Amino acid sequence: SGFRKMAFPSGKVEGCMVQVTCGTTTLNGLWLDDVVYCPRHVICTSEDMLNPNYEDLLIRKSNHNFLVQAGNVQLRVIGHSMQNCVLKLKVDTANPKTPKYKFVRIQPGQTFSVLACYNGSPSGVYQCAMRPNFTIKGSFLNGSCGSVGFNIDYCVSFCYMHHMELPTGVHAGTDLEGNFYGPFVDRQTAQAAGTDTTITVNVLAWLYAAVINGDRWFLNFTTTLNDFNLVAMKYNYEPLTQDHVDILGPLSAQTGIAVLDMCASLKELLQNGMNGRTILGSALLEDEFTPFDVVRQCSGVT
Amino acid sequence: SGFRKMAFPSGKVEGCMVQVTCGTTTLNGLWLDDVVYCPRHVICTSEDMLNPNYEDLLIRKSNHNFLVQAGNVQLRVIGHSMQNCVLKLKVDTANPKTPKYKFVRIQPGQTFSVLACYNGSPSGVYQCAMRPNFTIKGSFLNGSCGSVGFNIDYCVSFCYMHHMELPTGVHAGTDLEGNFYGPFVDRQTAQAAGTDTTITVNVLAWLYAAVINGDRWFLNFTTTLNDFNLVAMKYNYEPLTQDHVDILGPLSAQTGIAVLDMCASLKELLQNGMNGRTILGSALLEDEFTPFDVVRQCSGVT
Ligand SMILES: O=C1N[C@@]2(CCc3ccccc32)C(=O)N1c1cncc2ccccc12
Ligand SMILES: O=C1N[C@@]2(CCc3ccccc32)C(=O)N1c1cncc2ccccc12
Repeated sequence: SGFRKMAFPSGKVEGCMVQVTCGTTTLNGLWLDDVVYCPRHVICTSEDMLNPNYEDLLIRKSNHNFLVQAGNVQLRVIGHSMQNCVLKLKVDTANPKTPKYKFVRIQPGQTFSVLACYNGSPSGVYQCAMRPNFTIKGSFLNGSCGSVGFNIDYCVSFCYMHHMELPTGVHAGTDLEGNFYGPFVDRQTAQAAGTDTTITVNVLAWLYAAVINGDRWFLNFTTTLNDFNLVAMKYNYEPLTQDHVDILGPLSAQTGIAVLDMCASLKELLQNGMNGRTILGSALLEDEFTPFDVVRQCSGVT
Repeated sequence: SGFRKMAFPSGKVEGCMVQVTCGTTTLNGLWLDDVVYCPRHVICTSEDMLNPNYEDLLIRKSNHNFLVQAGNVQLRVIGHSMQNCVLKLKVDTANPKTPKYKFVRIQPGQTFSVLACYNGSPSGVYQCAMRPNFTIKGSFLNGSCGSVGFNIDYCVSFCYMHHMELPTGVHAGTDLEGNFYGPFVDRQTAQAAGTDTTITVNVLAWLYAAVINGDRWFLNFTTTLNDFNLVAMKYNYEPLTQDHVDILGPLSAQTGIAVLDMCASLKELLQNGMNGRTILGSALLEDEFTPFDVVRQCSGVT
């Protein structure tokens, strides 16, 4: 029994983390085969970050201007190019620790594990979700740039590289092809995220995890997808699609509660609050577990 | 910025996880050098667990009755002994992936990372605390027995091996010398944990993490260690010692708030509740961060 915010084991990603230095700036990079991936703003001084012309700034740079360090070893840069907001530094050594991997662009609401790093060394791992407004609420200090987010599908699917913190204190970054998630650019200006919404299909997945673990005080009614969605829009919950009802099916089958019945329970929680109770140790509705996360934890995928 | 329940990177422990089989039972073991460590109840059938005589049960067993598997490799058992509630199976191969390590018995209130495993394969990692009543609120399914908890001090300090779930749904286990934490025995009977209490020094550490991250709405008064402790005992908070005030000193020095001032803020939160607000995204007072955890996260120890 029990339910925890669980991250994937991080061993496979640790052996890929290197420290990249250009000029005075040092951040983390991802070394797979003979390429090293890092945020392109490593080439920027602080004057540069107000209005960086990245092409122009990168043109002034040659291979030997990049100090890639792997542990104590120093790698040799024999090539550099800029794919979107990511720098690709080709080096002289294939990483012998390269796992099977894919690069993946995840969807808002999906979860992934983050290995937070500084100067190329891992410091901690945690689980989080891509918010509907394409930000993440992470834990990132200066020099954590280039820390990666990932899933393990038995193969490492890298989905996120950290670039920047917004004055909000929320975090933004790119996929491993350098395309930002969200409307953000790698520049030090005022950038607004959208209004955030709650991942409704994830909250329902968690209520099922709650029932699986003996927490059932919130159950009861029914409602319609259409009727439920009217309550959700009022509470800044993201609208429940039928894909979403389908994804919850196996969870429905193992608790013997129809999705639509579970939504009626949620509607009452949204309308009436929690009246001081807790669900799985939380006094709030938790939205950072996908249905796949719940099933992975509640039957032990390794 | 940002604050997350962060676990240590798990790479070093993954390369130590093996699958141990005796009879029909299969659980996880810890392979360091030429010894493999696992819960001794691996030798038990289900009839045995009501009233196991472990010496007698282990006497019927010979080395070849133990199937230790490391990945696909099968290790050769050339020795077996029982230290308290742990079995020590000596094998023919030193593990080439053995990190620098120590065995450590932690104290109630300390935190550690758990690598949850099944059949010798890692599935997830999470951070938790030894409760004052020596239980842990984990996430453990059948066959997760022998999963280990650990800290990384730059060296892996193993502090916990999981043995059993109580009807509560909370979890109990031993140090790596096989001595249970708490009053528990490895037997399937009714076993009561103590009344649980809140780790007061950890809650204060979290309020400091809250201030560090811009959440300051709860600040204000003063009070005395003696006066504060009177409020704590009423709310089932563990009493604040002067060691505890000392440990919080560096946190005090960097936020410019005296410990005793922070306690006055907490007293009012305990007495008056949170009135619907949140602190660092939580609607409850969080007690699973030590002051060392807060300092590790808020300045990036790797
Ligand atoms: O937030 C930013 N803006 C910076 C400088 C401006 C910029 C432009 C493009 C990309 C990143 C950045 C940057 O390097 N970071 C950081 C990212 N993560 C954690 C941080 C913790 C403390 C201070 C900065 C942090
Ligand atoms: O709780 C127990 N009691 C058992 C059998 C009785 C016993 C005696 C000594 C030690 C352990 C045990 C056991 O193997 N476990 C488990 C431990 N962890 C997660 C579990 C999830 C689901 C079912 C069991 C779980």
